[PDB]
Amino acid sequence: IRGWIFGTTLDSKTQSLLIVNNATNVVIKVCEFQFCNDPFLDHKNNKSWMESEFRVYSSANNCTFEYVSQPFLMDLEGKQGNFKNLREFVFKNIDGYFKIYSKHTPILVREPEDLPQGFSALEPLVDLPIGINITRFQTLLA
Amino acid sequence: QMQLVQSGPEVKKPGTSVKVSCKASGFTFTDVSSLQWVRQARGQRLEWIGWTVVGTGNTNYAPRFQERVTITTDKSTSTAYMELSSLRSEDTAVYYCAAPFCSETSCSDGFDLWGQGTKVTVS
Amino acid sequence: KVSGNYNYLYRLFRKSNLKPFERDISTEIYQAGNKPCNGVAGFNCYFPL
Amino acid sequence: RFASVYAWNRKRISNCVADYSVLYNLAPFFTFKCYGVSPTKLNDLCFTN
Amino acid sequence: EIVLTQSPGTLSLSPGDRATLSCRASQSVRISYLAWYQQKPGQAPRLLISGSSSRATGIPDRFSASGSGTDFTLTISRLEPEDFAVYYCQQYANSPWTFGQGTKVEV
Ligand SMILES: *[C@@H]1O[C@H](CO)[C@@H](O[C@@H]2O[C@H](CO)[C@@H](O)[C@H](O)[C@H]2NC(C)=O)[C@H](O)[C@H]1NC(C)=O
Ligand SMILES: *[C@@H]1O[C@H](CO)[C@@H](O)[C@H](O)[C@H]1NC(C)=O
Ligand SMILES: *[C@@H]1O[C@H](CO)[C@@H](O)[C@H](O)[C@H]1NC(C)=O
Repeated sequence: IRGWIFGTTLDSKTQSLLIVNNATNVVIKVCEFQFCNDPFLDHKNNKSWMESEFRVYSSANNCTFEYVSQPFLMDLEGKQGNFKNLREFVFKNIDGYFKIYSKHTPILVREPEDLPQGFSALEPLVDLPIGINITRFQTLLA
Repeated sequence: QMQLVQSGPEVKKPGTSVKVSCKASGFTFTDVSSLQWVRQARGQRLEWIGWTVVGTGNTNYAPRFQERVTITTDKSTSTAYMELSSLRSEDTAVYYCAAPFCSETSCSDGFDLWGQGTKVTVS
Repeated sequence: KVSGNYNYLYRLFRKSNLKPFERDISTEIYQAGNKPCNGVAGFNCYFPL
Repeated sequence: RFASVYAWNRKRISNCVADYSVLYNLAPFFTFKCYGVSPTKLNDLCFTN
Repeated sequence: EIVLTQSPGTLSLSPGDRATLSCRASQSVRISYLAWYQQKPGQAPRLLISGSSSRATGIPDRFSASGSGTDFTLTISRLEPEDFAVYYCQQYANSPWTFGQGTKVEV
């Protein structure tokens, strides 16, 4: 899973959003840019990571907010087996504000489904003044 | 009831100006209602003149009446005016304004309200 | 201006009221009747600005 | 120039010292009234954003 | 500029039967932007059928509209003596609107 990109009506003429984390970064950014139907990011060379066609922004009309924040805890390389990392998010949309709460847990040694038991609490992460309703946002998978 | 009323017949000399207006009783034009104007002669067919949108204010005119007739709408009294100049002998006919009822949400795709028209003659 | 400034716009028709702080513009064609307006405008199909 | 009504722009103010003395003394302010605060008590408060 | 032609020019059928009239255009046509009107002598015309399925206030079930292509038709199940009037076809979709020419129905 990659990061936050979402716009309203798919017409290249609407003030979309970009909470983008490509390599080691996050830049919060609110501006008008074109979104394709399926702008893909990484599908290249069977199973090796390359930023191919990653760009999803072409034309600017009005940029409002830009800010810097570090990316969420990610690791290197990908393979099948040894399910260890457990990343939990809760997304909420209230009164023109997008709120994300996040939590990360290591050494979750539980292979066959069965979300582990126990108790953990999610600290708040960021608050965004998006200004739109959401039945439509997306964080694409590589 | 909710209905549209029209003015009375009149006789006007040629080469002059004519004003026509039709009223609405118990009925408001809000922002979506539109209306058209038609003319009927004696023993003839019906010819369409123009229709305007109350909200946007866009107006449409027949090509042969591009300068002859001017159509305007009024929100305060929710009505429609026409101004014409230099009327001829063929203008002696009955004028009607037709609109569909519409209340800020949606409305029928046909003109069901109608007036009784003004009989305008030139002598 | 004497000639009239026409670069300020505001919406006229909308199906539903907007909740507080909703901003993202949209310029589609608002239909009035039950007939589905598509693309260009006409009878019961009006530009909303 | 200000943006149109249907496309209002919201700007974020942060990391600064807010002086409302410059704002209050402008002559043509024919509408200035507040709800959760009072106009004369904005010079000794701190806001999150 | 689209021209609407109605047929037949006149209709002479006894009351108590089914009647049929047609109107055709030249340019492209749309199913629900064509309407049929009737005009009593001395009275302003009133809406009868539009959209081939919609009806005005108090329209009896006898009225029916048929056709999907350029040619459209009006069918009347059961005629009554004062139904005799002139019928007009009106179009919306195309360039500045034009009416028909009128068809007189009689005994
Ligand atoms: C979700 O929110 C958007 C943004 O407010 C809504 O977009 C508005 O929709 C109305 C009707 O479609 C338009 O006339 C407005 O112009 C749009 N807003 C702006 C600022 O232009 C959208 O309709 C909402 N969706 C739902 C299902 O409620
Ligand atoms: C993150 O964004 C910055 C801003 O342009 C850019 O310089 C940097 O290369 C980006 N990170 C990656 C891994 O591309
Ligand atoms: C990797 O992708 C590039 C272009 O996307 C292609 O030229 C190259 O042949 C690919 N290599 C493999 C091993 O698939």
